[PDB]
Amino acid sequence: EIGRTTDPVRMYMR
Amino acid sequence: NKLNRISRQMLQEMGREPTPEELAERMLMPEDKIRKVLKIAKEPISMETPI
Amino acid sequence: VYSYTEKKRIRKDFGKRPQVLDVPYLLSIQLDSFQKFIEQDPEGQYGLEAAFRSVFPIQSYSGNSELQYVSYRLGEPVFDVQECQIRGVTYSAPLRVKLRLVIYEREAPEGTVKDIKEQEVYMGEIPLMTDNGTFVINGTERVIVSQLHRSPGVFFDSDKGKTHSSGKVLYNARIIPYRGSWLDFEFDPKDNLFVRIDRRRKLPATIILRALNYTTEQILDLFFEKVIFEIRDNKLQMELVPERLRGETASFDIEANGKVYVEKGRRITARHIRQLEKDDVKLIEVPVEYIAGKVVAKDYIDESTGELICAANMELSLDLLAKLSQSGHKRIETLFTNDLDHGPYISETLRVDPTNDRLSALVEIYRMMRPGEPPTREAAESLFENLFFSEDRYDLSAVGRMKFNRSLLREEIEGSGILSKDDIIDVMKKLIDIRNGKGEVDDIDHLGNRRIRSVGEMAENQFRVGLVRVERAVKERLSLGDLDTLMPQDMINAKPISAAVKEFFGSSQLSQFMDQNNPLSEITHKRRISALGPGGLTRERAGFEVRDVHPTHYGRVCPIETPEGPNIGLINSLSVYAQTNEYGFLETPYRKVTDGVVTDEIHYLSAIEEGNYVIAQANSNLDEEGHFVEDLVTCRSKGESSLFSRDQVDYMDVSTQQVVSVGASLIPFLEHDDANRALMGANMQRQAVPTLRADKPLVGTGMERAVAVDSGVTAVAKRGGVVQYVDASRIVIKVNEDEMYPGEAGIDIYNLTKYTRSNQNTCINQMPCVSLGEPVERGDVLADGPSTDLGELALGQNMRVAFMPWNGYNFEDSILVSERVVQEDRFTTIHIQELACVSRDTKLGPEEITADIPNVGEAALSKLDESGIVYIGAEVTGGDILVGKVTPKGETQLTPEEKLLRAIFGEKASDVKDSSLRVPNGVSGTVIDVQVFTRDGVEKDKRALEIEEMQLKQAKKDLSEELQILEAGLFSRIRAVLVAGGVEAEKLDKLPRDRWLELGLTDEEKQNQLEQLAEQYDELKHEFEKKLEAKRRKITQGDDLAPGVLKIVKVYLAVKRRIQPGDKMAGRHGNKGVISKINPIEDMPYDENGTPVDIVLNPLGVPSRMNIGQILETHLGMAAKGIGDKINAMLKQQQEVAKLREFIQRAYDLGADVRQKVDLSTFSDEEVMRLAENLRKGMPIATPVFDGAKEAEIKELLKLGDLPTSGQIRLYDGRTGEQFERPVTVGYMYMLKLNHLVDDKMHARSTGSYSLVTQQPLGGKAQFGGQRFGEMEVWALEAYGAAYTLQEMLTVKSDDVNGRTKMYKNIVDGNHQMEPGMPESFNVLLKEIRSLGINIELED
Repeated sequence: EIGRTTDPVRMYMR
Repeated sequence: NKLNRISRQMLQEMGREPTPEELAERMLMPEDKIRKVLKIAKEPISMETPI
Repeated sequence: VYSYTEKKRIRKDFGKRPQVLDVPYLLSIQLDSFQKFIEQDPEGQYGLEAAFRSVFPIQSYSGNSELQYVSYRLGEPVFDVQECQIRGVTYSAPLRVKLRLVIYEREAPEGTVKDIKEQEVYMGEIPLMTDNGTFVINGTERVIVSQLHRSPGVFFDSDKGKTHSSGKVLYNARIIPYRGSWLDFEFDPKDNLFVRIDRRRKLPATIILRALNYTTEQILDLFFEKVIFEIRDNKLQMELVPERLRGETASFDIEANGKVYVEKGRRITARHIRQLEKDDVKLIEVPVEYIAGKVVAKDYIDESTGELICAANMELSLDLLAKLSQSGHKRIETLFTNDLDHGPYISETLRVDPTNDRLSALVEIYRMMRPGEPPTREAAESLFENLFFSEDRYDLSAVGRMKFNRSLLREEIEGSGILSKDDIIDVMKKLIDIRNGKGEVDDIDHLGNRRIRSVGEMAENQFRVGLVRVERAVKERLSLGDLDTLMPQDMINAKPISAAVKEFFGSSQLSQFMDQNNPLSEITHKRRISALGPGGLTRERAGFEVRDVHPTHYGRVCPIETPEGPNIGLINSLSVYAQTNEYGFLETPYRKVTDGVVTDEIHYLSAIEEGNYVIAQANSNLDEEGHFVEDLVTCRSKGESSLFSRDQVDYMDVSTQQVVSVGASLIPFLEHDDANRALMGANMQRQAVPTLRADKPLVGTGMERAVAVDSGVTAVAKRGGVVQYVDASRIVIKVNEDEMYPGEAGIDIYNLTKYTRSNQNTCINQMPCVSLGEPVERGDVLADGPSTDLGELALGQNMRVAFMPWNGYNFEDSILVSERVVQEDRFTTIHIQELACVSRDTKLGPEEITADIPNVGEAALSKLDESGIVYIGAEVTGGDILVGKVTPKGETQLTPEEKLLRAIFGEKASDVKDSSLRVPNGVSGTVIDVQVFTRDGVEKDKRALEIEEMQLKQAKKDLSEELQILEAGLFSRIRAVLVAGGVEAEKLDKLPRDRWLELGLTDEEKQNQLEQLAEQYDELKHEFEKKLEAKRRKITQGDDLAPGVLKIVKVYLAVKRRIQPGDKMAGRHGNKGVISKINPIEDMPYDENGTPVDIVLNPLGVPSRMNIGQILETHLGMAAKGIGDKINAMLKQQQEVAKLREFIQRAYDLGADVRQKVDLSTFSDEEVMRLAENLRKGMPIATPVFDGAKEAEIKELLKLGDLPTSGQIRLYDGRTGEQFERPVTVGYMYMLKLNHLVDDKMHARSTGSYSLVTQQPLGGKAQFGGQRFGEMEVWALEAYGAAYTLQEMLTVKSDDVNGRTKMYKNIVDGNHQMEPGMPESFNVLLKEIRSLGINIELED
C-alpha cells in the first residue's frame, strides 16, 4: 500500500 | 447555538421564520440582547468570490 | 369572420399557403413543466409525489420504527406577486407534508404496530410560478431557462481514426445514468477490451466479468462459438459448418467422403460454400497441424490422476494434443476466431487479465477505485455492489432505460433503473459487433440523443436532494436510543430542503435575471434552450460539433437565432411549433399524407421517427383537394433531400414558419437576407427600448399579435361583454348573460399597471385601447403593454428613409437623422431608476434622516420636507439632495493651521457627517414615488405616517369601490331577474334595494337564483370586511429588514431620454448604426412636394452584406404609405362612404391568388369609417416568413397608389435646391432604438477612489473608475518611442502614491513635471515573493 495515495487522512486510517 | 435551535423549533410550530420579539419571550432575555446576537458578523466573504 | 378587435385595423396578408395548424401558446414549455411539478398525482410519477415516494418510508436500523408519508399540500402564499415585488421577498407557498410515525412490536417481521401518530410537518417553502412563467425570488422576476443535455443510456462513440499514428478507430461504449457512475468500455490499439469507471485508470474488461461471478469457461461460452473436434481413431476429424469457411484459404485439399472440393492454395469461394451446402457436409478430415494455434474452450483434466492437461483459453499444440489423446478425452471444444468477422478480443483480454478469481477481481477494482488502503473482502464486495447495482446510489431513468433498450434492439421499453449482468454483457457484445464490422457508431449531436430538462424536473431533482439530506438525519435520530413518544416533527429540519430549493432558484446558472425591455425579449427568454449549466458542457471545453447546426434541427431548434460570441450554438432557441415529448425529446408537427391526398390530421414526430419517413415540403402546391399538383415533389428522406414521386411521400410540413423561432419569424423578407445578417437582426430585435408611443409595423409578418397576446404585457378579456367604465387605470366589463355563472354577479375588473420599472430600468405602462360602451368578446385585448399597438407588437417607429450618401455623415454605418424625428418625440423613452438610502446602526450611534444637514445652504434643502425626504413630483437634477442623512463621527484631530483658523473665526466643528443620498451626476428626472421601510422598533417619522395614511386610504377606497361595482352589478342582475317570472314594472324602486334579494316567487329555481344572488351579496360584504382588515394589518405592520439597518428610503426617478448623436439605432435586417447628426428640416433632401426624408442611410452597406430584405421592405413600406395617403386624402375631403368602400376593397383585393378574403360589403358603414381612420397613416401589410410577397405584387401595390414602380423618385437638395443627378430609393423602413444609449456609455475620470491592496483606480463608471491601459497598449507605446508617456501611464497616473499627489499639485501650480518613483504594485510583488522562502531584493 506504501505508497499509492497522498490523502493524509487515508494514511492515518491505514 | 441555543438561539439556533430555539428559532428552528418555532419554525415547525408556527409555519414561518420567527421574529426577534418572539424569541425574547421564548429565550427569556431582552430583545436588545437578541438583536446583538443576531448582529454578530458571520464568516467574512472571500475577496476572490466571483461577483 | 373578423373579431371586433381586428375589424379596427385589418392587416393585408400577402401569404398564399393556407394555414392548417395555428401557432400554439408560446410559453407552454415553462407552464406545463412546473404544472407537472406541483400537482397532486395519484400515481407517483411527476413532481413532489415522486420524490416523497422515492425517499419515504424511512426505516431505522431494524429498530421497529418507521416514518412514512401520507400526503402533502401547498399552502396559501403570504404575499401575492405585487406585495412581494414591493417588499423584496420571494413569492412562494408553504409546503406542509402529512407524515405518520409507526412503532412496531418486538419479535415480529411485519407484526401489528403498537402505536401510531399522524402529524402534519412543515418542510420548506417552494417558489411559485406566475401566470407568465416567471418567478419572483427576491423581488426580482427570474426565468429558469431550459437545458439541452445528453440523454441517459448507452452511446457507442468512436475515435474517427485519430489519437494514433497508424490511424486505427478505437470504438468505445459508455453507459450514462441520470444519477450514478460511468461504465465506460473501450479498445486499445492492440484490440484488447478495457473498462474504466468514473473516467479513472484503465482496467481489462474481463475483470468486471469475473466480478459478476463468471468463470473463464462461461465467458468463452458467452462471447464465442465452438468448433467441435473429435478423435475418430485417426487424423482428428472435426465437425464442419460451411459458413465457418467464408473468407478462408486452405493450403491442403478439403476433401470429404472422398470428394475433392477445394484444391491446394485455393481460396474457399462462395461457389465452394454453395457446393458444400448442397452436398450437406457436416464432418471433414483435417490435418493434425490444423490445431497448431486453436484456442481450447474449457478445462480438460486428466482422467487418471486429475491433473490439469490444458486450462481454459490456452492454444493447443502437438504435445498438448498428444497429452489429451491417450488421457481419455474424445470431444475437444475450441474457440472460433477469425480476422475479419469473428475477432478474438475477449480471449486476448483474458490473456492480459491479471486476476483469476472473483475475489481477486474485486480487490483489483477496490485498488483502482480507492488506492492506498488495505482492501477487505466485505469492503470490496460492498463497493462493487454499491457501484451500479444499488437502487440508492444508481438510477438510470425511465428515459435511460428506454434508450438503453432501444439501442440494444430489445422489445420492452420499461424495466429496472439499475444495471444487471445482462445489460453489461449486451453492451460488450454490441461493442464487439461494431468492432467486427456490423453496426454504426452514434452521433452525440443528433436530437434523438439529446434531451430537454425544464423547471419542474430540475426543481424536483433539487427537492429530492434536500429530501435525502433530511433522511440522513431522520435515520440517525430514530436509531439514537430514544423510543421516545415523540411526534413526527422533532426529527425533521426544514432548513436542508428549503436551503437546497433556495440554492437552486436563487444561485444557479440556469436561474437568470429576466430580459424585460420588450414582450419579445421576455417571450424569447422563456423559450430558450441552453447547453450549459449544471450537467452540461462549458464555454471553453466545447468543440465545433456542438456549435454546428445539425440536419435534425429542422423544425425543432432555430438555425439563425443564437448569440454571437463565446457561446454561439450553446444558447439555441426553440422553434414556433416545436413541442417536447413524453420523455423530453423535441418534436415537430407534420400532417399525414394518405394514399394520394394531404390530410389535415397532424402527427408529432421526434428526430428518430423523422428519419424513417419521407417528408414533403411546405412549398408544395395542392390542387384544392389534397393531391400534389406536380408529378414528383421535393422532400427530405434521411437527412439528405432530393425529388421523390408523389406516391412515395408520407408526411408534409405544417407551415413555412416552423423552421424558425418566434424572433426570426418577425423579420419580413427573411429569405432575401444573408444568414449572418438574419442572425444579427434577430439578436438585435430584442434590445429595442419601448418608445413614448408604439406605432405599428407598417410591413409586418402577422406574428405580431401572437407575440403580443401570448406574452403577459397586454390585458386580455377573460369573458365577453360590454365595457361599462374605462379609465387610465381600470376597465370594468359587464359580462354577457350567456357567459355568467348562475350565482355570481358577472363583472370583470381589470386593474392596469401604470409606470413601473422593469429589470432594465425601462418603463412598464398599460393604457386602455377600448372605449366606453363598446362590445368585447373573449380573447380581445383591453389594454396595451410596453411596445404594443392595438394588440400588435410594435418595437419601433417606421420613418421615411432615403438610401444615398450625404456629405459623409453616414460614412461607415452612421445614420443622419432629421430634426422632425427629435421634435415629434418619436424615439423618446422613459427610464425609471430606484435609489435607496439605508440608515444603519453604527458603533458611534445611529444615523438619522434629519433635514438639518451641516454645511449645506437653505437652497439645497428647498426640495426636502420637515422629515428630510424629497417631495413627490419634485424635478431633481444631478447633485440635488434626495434623502438627507447624517452619520455621527469621532474626533476630527485637525491640523495646526486648521485649529488656528477655527480660533480666528470661532466656528466650532460638527460632530455629524453629511452622508445624504443625492441624485447621480448627469441624470435629471422627476420623483414619482417614495417608499419608506422601518424596522419594528423605531419611531416612524411624519413622512412614513403620511405614506401609511395614503396606503390605508387607498386600500379602503379600492375595496369600497370594488364592492360598489359588484353590488351594483348584482342588484342589476336581481332587477333583470325580477322582470320575468313575477313581473314588477314600477313595484320595485319604491322599496329599498336591500329588499330586492328577499322576495318570493313560484316553486321553481328562480327563487333559488334570487337566494343564490343574496348569498353571493352577503359573501361579498363579508369578503370586503375581511380583506379590509387583512390590508390594514399588513400595511401597519413593520418590516423585516437586514440586521443592522434601521430604515430604508427608496426614491424613484423618471427620466425622459430624447434621441441624440451617439445613440444606436437599427432595423430588423441586421443593419445597425450609430446616429451621427441631427440635421435641420430645411437641410434634408426633399421630393417634388416638399416633404423631407426622415433618415438618410448609406447605400454602400447593402451590397457587401447581402441583406436585400431591407430594400424590399423600403419599397413595400412606400407602397403601404401610398395607400394610406390616398385613404387620408379621401378622408380629408369627406367625399362619401361608397368611395372609401370601393378603394379599400380594391386595396384588399391584391394580389396574385392570396388567402385572406375580406369581403368589405358585410361592414356596417360605421366600421368602414373606423377602419379608414385607422388606415390613414398607412395600410399595414403582412409578409409571412418564407411565403412573402413577390416583387410583382409590390409593383402592383405601387401602381395602385400613384407611386413609381421603380421605387425611386427624383430628390432635391435642401441646402442648394438642386436635384440629385440620379433617382434615389425613398420609402418607409421600421427603425428600432436599441438599448445602447450614449448617456450610459460616456465616462470620464481625472482622480477618484483607488483600490486597496494595489493602489490603482477601480472599474468603470459604477465606482468612477479609470480606463485599463493593458499590455497591448504598452506594446503600442513601446513601438513608438514614447518612453515618457509610458512612464507616466504606469507610475504617476496609476500606482505611485506620492507621485500622483505631487503631480496633482504640480498641475494646479502650473508646472507640468513628473517625479516618478516606483509603483506600489512592485512592492506588493516583492513582499509576496519574499513571503515564500525566496529572497528577492533590489541592489545597487
